[PDB]
Amino acid sequence: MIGYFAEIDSEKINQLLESMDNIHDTLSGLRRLDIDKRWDFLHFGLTGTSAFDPAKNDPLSRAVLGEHSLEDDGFLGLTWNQELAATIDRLESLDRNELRKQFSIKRLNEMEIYPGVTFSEELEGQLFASIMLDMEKLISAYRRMLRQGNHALTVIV
Repeated sequence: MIGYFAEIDSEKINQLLESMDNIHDTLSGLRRLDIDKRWDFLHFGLTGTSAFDPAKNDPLSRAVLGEHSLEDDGFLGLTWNQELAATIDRLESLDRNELRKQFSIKRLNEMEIYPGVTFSEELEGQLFASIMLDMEKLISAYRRMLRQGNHALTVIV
């Protein structure tokens, strides 16, 4: 289960919605930020929960999974161009020190965040830093999509 955030324009998303088995073909031609199997680390780092069990009405969960859950055999989420500015502002507003304070490698190991492997507790700082790097890559992707008039698709499958 790899995760990526794709950029889709209006004509293509409407075409997609007018029609997620073989989603990797309809999206095959779209630009994407691919974060391999680190998508749940990212979800956890921003929300304290797994994407497999998010808190109800969690805007930060939606910041990663998308404003709209089109599917959930792998997630497919959508965030309209009209919704990206808010998502971007939400992520840029986060206090990094705050996120770090909340991040616990012990909680991550216990909650069995995907892929479900344990980490030495000595890697807490490094893992967190790695997550912040993915968050920064996502922010840059969203900003590009917003500025170009496109929409975002979170694909996890």
